[PDB]
Amino acid sequence: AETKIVVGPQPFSVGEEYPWLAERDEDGAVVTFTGKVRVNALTLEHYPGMTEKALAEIVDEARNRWPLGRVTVIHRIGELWPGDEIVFVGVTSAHRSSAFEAGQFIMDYLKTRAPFWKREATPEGDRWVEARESDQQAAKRW
Amino acid sequence: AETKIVVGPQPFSVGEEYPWLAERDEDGAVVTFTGKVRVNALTLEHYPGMTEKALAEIVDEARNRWPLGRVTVIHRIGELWPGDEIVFVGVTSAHRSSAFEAGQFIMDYLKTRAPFWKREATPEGDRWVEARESDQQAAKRW
Amino acid sequence: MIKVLFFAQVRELVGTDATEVAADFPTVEALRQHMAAQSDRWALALEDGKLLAAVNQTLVSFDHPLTDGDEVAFFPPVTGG
Amino acid sequence: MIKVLFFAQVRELVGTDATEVAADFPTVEALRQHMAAQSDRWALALEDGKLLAAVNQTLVSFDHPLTDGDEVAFFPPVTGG
Ligand SMILES: [Cl-]
Ligand SMILES: [Cl-]
Ligand SMILES: [Cl-]
Ligand SMILES: [Cl-]
Ligand SMILES: [Cl-]
Ligand SMILES: [Cl-]
Ligand SMILES: [Cl-]
Ligand SMILES: [Cl-]
Repeated sequence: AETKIVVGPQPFSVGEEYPWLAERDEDGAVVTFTGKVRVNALTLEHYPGMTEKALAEIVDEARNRWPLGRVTVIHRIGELWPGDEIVFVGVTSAHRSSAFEAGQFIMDYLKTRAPFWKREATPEGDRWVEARESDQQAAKRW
Repeated sequence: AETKIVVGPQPFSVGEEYPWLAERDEDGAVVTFTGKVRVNALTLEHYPGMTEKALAEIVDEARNRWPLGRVTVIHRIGELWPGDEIVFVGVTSAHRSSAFEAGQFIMDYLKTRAPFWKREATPEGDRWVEARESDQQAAKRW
Repeated sequence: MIKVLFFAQVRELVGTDATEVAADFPTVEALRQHMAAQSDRWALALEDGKLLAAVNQTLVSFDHPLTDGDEVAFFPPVTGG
Repeated sequence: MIKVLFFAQVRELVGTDATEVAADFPTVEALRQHMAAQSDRWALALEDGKLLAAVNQTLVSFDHPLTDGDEVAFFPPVTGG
């Protein structure tokens, strides 16, 4: 039941993260999610003392709700561009139903609880990306 | 909107399948699922003229339900052992909600509609793996 | 003809992998009833409520009509993924 | 002291990244009201209904009690992932 949580500018590669995630036999169901930047550069400002820690509290909760094997969560910071991978979530379990659900849960809580703020470098200047009502409705259904 | 469907004994590697799946910028949400064999060898018997084709009909339906980018579905056949990856499902979309849902949908329909039958080589002889009522309830909720 | 394939338990019990039948049956269900009446093993193989059918590699209901030249397959609930 | 951090829009509007305050406040909400009354910009920064709070790097309700030596952070709804 180990957990990997990393917050940093470094790109990740799903091919490097994956074999560690999928390695235990008893974890027969592996779900990954990757989220990319949606032409303008984005900067993710964050709260450093809290990002790894909130991500760890979210997995702790997921682990009380579902029986999970290895879990990985990677979130980047800094300047990124559309098509760059920003977040990786990897979850394992004995059955597909808990792996998909924990995956979904981890993202919905990440998007409303983890201290990151996107800003967009437009022709008119930086612009804070707006927070969505649909992410709040996604989080509250859990 | 390309689709990759492969049925065969060859192992796959999520690291090789992934970059093709995640490559288009407009597909900003990438969900994968991997399912492994749950100590006895398993053989997957199948209906060759129908497996690639049923898998393609399932993705066709997923594509009418959700707006999806690139999709990959790989299912193996032959003799495998616990811990071997049997199935890969990879789905992309603009938003996480349709990618997770299509992922889930594709697996629930695969498990009740795609012509594969698992048998188990026990000390007492081969034994057909039993089909689950919970997979039928999963499929019917869609 | 109509060509008929069988898989898993059903293939084991009917005791052949494939067979041909007189294209003389209005529906899958009609063909099923016919083949089941051939012997006790076939009836046991082909009478389960959960028995699935496919016509030209597509899953179909048992009401689905037949046509000279079709491929029909019977098989039990699937266990893949 | 109590140490207070600010992020995104809130950090911009309050015009500092961090500050210290007299550990004299029963709750986060009490500290919030206090800091908001310091000026019009602070009140605008710190009065939104959607304003989030954290105490020692955990998300908390505004009723959460304070203690000498705590780290408090205010920030707007998050936009990560
Ligand atoms: Cl973005
Ligand atoms: Cl599963
Ligand atoms: Cl599911
Ligand atoms: Cl299995
Ligand atoms: Cl998303
Ligand atoms: Cl979702
Ligand atoms: Cl009859
Ligand atoms: Cl007040």
